[PDB]
Amino acid sequence: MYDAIVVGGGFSGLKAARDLTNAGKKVLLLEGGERLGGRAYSRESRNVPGLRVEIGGAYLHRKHHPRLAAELDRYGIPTAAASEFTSFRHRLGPTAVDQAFPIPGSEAVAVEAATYTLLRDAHRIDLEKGLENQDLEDLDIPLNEYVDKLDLPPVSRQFLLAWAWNMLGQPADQASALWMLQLVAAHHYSILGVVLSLDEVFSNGSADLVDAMSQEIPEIRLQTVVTGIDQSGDVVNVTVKDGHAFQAHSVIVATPMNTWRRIVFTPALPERRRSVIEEGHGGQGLKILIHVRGAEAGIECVGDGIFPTLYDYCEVSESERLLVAFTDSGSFDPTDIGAVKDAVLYYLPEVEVLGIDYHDWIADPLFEGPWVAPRVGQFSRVHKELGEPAGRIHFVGSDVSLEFPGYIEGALETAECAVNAILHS
Amino acid sequence: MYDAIVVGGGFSGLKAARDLTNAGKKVLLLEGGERLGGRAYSRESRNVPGLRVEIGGAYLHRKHHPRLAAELDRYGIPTAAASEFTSFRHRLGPTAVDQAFPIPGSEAVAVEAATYTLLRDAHRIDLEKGLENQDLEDLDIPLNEYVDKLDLPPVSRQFLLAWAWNMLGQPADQASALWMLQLVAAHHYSILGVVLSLDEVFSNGSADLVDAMSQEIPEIRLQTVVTGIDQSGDVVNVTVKDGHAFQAHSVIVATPMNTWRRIVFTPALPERRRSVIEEGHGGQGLKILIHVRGAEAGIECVGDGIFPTLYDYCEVSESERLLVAFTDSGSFDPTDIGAVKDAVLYYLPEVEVLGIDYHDWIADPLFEGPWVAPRVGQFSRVHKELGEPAGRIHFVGSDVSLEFPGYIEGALETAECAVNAILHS
Ligand SMILES: Cc1cc2nc3c(=O)[nH]c(=O)nc-3n(C[C@H](O)[C@H](O)[C@H](O)COP(=O)(O)OP(=O)(O)OC[C@H]3O[C@@H](n4cnc5c(N)ncnc54)[C@H](O)[C@@H]3O)c2cc1C
Ligand SMILES: Cc1cc2nc3c(=O)[nH]c(=O)nc-3n(C[C@H](O)[C@H](O)[C@H](O)COP(=O)(O)OP(=O)(O)OC[C@H]3O[C@@H](n4cnc5c(N)ncnc54)[C@H](O)[C@@H]3O)c2cc1C
Ligand SMILES: NCCc1c[nH]c2ccc(O)cc12
Ligand SMILES: NCCc1c[nH]c2ccc(O)cc12
Repeated sequence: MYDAIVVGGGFSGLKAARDLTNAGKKVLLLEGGERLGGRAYSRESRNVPGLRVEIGGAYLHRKHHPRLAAELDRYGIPTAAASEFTSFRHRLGPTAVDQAFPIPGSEAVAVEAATYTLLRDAHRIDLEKGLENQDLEDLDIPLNEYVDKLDLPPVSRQFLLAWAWNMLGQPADQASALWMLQLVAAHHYSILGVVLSLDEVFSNGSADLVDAMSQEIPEIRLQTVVTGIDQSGDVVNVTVKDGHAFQAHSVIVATPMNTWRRIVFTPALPERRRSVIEEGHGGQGLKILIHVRGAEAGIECVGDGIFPTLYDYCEVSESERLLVAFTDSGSFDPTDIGAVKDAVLYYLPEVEVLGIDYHDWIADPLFEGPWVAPRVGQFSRVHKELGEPAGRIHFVGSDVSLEFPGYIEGALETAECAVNAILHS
Repeated sequence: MYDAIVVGGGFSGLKAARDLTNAGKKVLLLEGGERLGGRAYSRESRNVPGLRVEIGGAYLHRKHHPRLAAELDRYGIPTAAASEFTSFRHRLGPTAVDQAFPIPGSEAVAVEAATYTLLRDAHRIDLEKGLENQDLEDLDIPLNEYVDKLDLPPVSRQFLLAWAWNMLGQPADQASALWMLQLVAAHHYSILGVVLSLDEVFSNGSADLVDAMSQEIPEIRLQTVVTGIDQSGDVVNVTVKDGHAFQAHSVIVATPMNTWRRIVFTPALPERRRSVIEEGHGGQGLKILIHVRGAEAGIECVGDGIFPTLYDYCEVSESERLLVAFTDSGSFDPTDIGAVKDAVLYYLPEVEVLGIDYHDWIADPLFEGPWVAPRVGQFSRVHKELGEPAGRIHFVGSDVSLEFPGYIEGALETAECAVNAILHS
């Protein structure tokens, strides 16, 4: 038996396991898949043999992500500027200006006013309290109705919605306005900063950091899928798909929220949590890497397309590139390459699609989801509690960060908190 | 004796006199100068024989100034676009961009945040209540300290201050932050709109409208300076510099605030008002028309100069133009043409100054002031009351508008209110 079993070897699980280990605890990390890193996933391109791509989370920003910054600095891991945008090919109507901030002067007054409203509303959110504990139900409504009430003129309206679609991985009619304001709050109460935090990448991929952290963890078992967590007795018993149980004083669940429903907890989790857990969050972020010919470097496209955003990812050769598109998986089928072509050509009619690459996060039984975004109505009923212990079982991860959900920083933040709690208990 | 004597033949006095007349009242208008219009003053250029210039207030904006819009529409008076700016020659440092909105992307986050703060603060102001009745003393502090607390980076900082200097006619250390927020409030809670309201001019000058209104006023006496207003008896007695008194049931003071102290009121005005009246407001707006050679059309310059703003006014010929500069009269001497040259050449080193033209509003005994701006501490002690009746004596004018002070619209607004009050009393 161990002092702690950690379930899940994403960044959250890795940090917790590492830190408990370094604190002198006896730790086992159980990871259900064949790799470490979780929703941080670097691997070879499907389209471009020999080329390493990030298929999940990729971007960071040092001033918004100090814990992550500290990890990079600790292991001497190199970062690079995200691809600079020098060419703008928006679809935001005839009045839009082709630069990164495409709002024209005729919309300036409207944007001023919306800026006040958005930030006023965001400033209602105290990041420590939880979205259910703050009288915020009035904001937990579909994003499209919230945005309809701002009544923005066409460019700023569509610009806002496009980025929101990108960032939440939901169409406007399914996103919650409250969660959008939560992201704004998380970025130091900045709308702009939500997008500006696409600031740096890992020079050699996220696996750099995954590997650095894992090297400090002495006991890891891959291909070990947890099916049961039973704290009915004096010591927690952790059951496993094809294997003998493991035992520990504490257990940290560092798996994705939408997988929790596939574990049998004994006794059952507190009843306030159960229906959100059963239903899962609503995130449907879909990130497509698109192999192209005929695109020049440095393109950014934002607009009203089925791809709200389409922009430069990497140079493949002198004629060839990867672009990245964001949409959602409920609205778009990535295996329909004709559809992909239509979506690309909308913005970029000179561009030939050679190929697409993506990971089906939703179909992956170890995830059942990309990054977190709540269904409408969900987080103003229960949010904070999802990330709180039940007895000796801790819940961590990006999905449950109050401070930085949906980002790697939130994985690190939640782990830090569980670690500290254990070292006192 | 009359139903009403109106003292002052600016736009306020003219409206009141006209409207009372049309309501069937017996009205006398007493104007101390040789002309009607007051701080709206079109006349021939001192520099350019044959050329008509506005030496006082010139600009309007129809959506912020509905009463003025109604006057123009009533008399069929034509307006034109203010001179469009197509060339930008700012002095806001090396990071500024040469367009009308010169803030660079690196300052965007800071501007976002300041935008929230400025508008939050402005939104404390209810325009009907008066600046003394709203618990706003904390904002009534020098503008430079208010702006120091926003802690803006260099371009947006200096851009804000320059326009504030323009608009208030005070240097930052003497302007009140509260009054700046009042202007923001007056423009539908818009910072931007303060500047955007420089939207149209009178095609043929303000005298167009002055003349139209005066034609509807049957009794006017020019060169008639009021020295005394005595409501001790049943009927008000109005004494006059070199002349027989006049009598009326009501009297409307439509002279500038800073002239009130040169009238003997009997009985004395309510004592809360008296010290502000004695001291006068702090406005020192200085508008200089500058005759130039070597300037191309469409120039706008904003910066850190002794002239915060310098921009295109009118074409004089193919080589010659008028520019307009704003500063204040405490900081700059307009009769020092060498100084003028230095101020111009700062922004525009290719430009030869031929001549300057201005009116000394401060030295003019019928004004003792350009447009209103309070001294620090003044309007959060007494503001609303300055524009309220004392007995049968009414006080009107731009200077005392709660809704649009410092503008022609406020003259019209205050008059409307006095008229209505009289027609009921
Ligand atoms: C398309 C996409 C793009 C993204 N882009 C960014 C970005 O740009 N910047 C950013 O900061 N973040 C990004 N993210 C968000 C970020 O990657 C994740 O929020 C984060 O990595 C989650 O880490 P975690 O430790 O909470 O969980 P995960 O990384 O999901 O780790 C959970 C682990 O649990 C394992 N597991 C699941 N079930 C079991 C079981 N029963 N037993 C044992 N193990 C199990 C999984 O295999 C996995 O390794 C992105 C995510 C996606 C999906
Ligand atoms: C340089 C400058 C630029 C401006 N630019 C703009 C602008 O762009 N847009 C805008 O809307 N506004 C502008 N204004 C503000 C606007 O012009 C004034 O606020 C407005 O015209 C005031 O009108 P009023 O009727 O309140 O007073 P005034 O126009 O000042 O009229 C007062 C009248 O009282 C008379 N008078 C004084 N003492 C006596 C006495 N004892 N007896 C008899 N008569 C007396 C004066 O001769 C005068 O005719 C500007 C003002 C200045 C000074
Ligand atoms: N690598 C993908 C980065 C990314 C783009 N848009 C996003 C929105 C949310 C998020 O967590 C991450 C992202
Ligand atoms: N004609 C001058 C217009 C003008 C320029 N700046 C100003 C500031 C305040 C004001 O009332 C008027 C103005």
